[PDB]
Amino acid sequence: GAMNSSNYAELFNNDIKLFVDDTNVYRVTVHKTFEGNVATKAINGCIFTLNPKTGHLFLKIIHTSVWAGQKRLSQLAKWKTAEEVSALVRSLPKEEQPKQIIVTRKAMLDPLEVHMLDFPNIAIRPTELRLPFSAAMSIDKLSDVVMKATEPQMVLFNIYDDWLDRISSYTAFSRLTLLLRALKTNEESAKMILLSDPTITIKSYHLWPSFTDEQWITIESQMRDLILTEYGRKYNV
Amino acid sequence: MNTVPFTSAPIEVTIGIDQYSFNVKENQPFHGIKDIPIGHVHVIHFQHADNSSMRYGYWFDCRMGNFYIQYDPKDGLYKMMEERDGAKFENIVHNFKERQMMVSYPKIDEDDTWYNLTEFVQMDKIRKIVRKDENQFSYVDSSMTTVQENELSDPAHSLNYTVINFKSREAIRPGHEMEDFLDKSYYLNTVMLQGIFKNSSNYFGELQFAFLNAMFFGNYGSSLQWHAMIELICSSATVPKHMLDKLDEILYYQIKTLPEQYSDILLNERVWNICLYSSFQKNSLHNTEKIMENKYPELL
Repeated sequence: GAMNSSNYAELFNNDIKLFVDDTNVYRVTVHKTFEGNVATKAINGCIFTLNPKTGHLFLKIIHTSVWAGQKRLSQLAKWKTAEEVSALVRSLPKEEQPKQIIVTRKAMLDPLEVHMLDFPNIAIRPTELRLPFSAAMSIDKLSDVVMKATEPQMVLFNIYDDWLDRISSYTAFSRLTLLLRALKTNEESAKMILLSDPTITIKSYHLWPSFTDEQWITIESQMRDLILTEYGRKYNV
Repeated sequence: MNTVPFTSAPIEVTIGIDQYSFNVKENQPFHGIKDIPIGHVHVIHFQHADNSSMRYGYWFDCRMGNFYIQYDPKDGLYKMMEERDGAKFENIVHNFKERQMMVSYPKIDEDDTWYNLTEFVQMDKIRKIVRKDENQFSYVDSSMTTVQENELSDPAHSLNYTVINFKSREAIRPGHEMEDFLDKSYYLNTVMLQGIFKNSSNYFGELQFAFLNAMFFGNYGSSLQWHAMIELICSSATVPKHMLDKLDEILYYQIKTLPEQYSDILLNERVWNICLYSSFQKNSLHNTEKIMENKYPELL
């Protein structure tokens, strides 16, 4: 059933699985109309589909054209997510198809289950983890490809860069979740921490800077400090 | 008016006939039920005084043969049987009547309750849901499982209700996933009505039969079937107007008849709230909504 702290190691076993986060699929700006009413303008979105073992990110860009002349968009967004994930699974060879898909939001279970009836052996699961994948659009290179898209497009990333050469997927996922948590809690502070030292760059084929093992420990420290500070602010404690 | 004679009543038992019920004492000189209205299916049902576990009973139609009850002290139950000798049967029934050892089916002239609960129910359809083709009557009890319950284990003793599953390839057309899941009209009208049931009468007959097995035997799988068949109509944006008007009447008599004390185990809160307040048909069941709100406001 549901995925939690108790069965955390399962993410890093040799059964292919994907996380699906739909929190950036339907995105709007709210503004005043000339008559002083309120209207939304949709902007480009993305499905965040991640293999937590390999770091392979299937970023399906959702172009605003998919909403044209549709009603009940927040409901359609769940079904469109489920359609795109099912299209992605069908496009993979059999031996690459996931044995499980974990949705970060319970509203995705029925839409994905209905779209995957052809795949009765693929388990659709919720999670009790509060994963910060919503912050994916705080990664500059992912944000840039989403906002520049002029049509529907799938872009393939490794969200771990070359980390798996040096650390396990357990540790790579912990680093990713801490970076995203930070970016989600205080984006300005988080991005300042990541780029304050101009000598450390982001390779053209990477998302994050090229930190030595020692520099990651320091970065990881500064991100934990940012999170606890902001927590003592939010809650005055 | 037809008669179901009893050889005897060797064990103390509560006997139901349709919506009526009578206590018979161990070895009480009880020889059966007379004045049974011709033209309807009937159910004769039993709960032993010594084991209120296993309610059980027999669906029959008196037009299809001469039926009697006889206790089997080996299998420990009242069994329905057919008498093929028409003269032996008439002679037996006449003696017991003359000696007034039979209770009279106690129909009030004004009272259409049993007709209203059984309008679409036909013995030939019951015999396809309950398979035992060597008898013209059908045995049901509390513990019998449905074909659908068995998928999720003796097939001979199962209730063969039509399988309804909202998250099934049958229910959902490829490329119409969101449409078919949020509006089940395709599933109701093309798959079930045109495809499997052939008309709304057979659909209502199975719905009514499932309710009565739920109420008279507390058959859990029958209760699930009755709720699924309601929910498939309520969740469809497109239903013939005559089906909605008839569903409102059907459900009205079912809610009116349910023992007040069993609402907690026989009524599914989620399905009813959804059907009366959220569904496409939320404004189409006036009689049902009014009796539910006045009789079971707690459930909602």
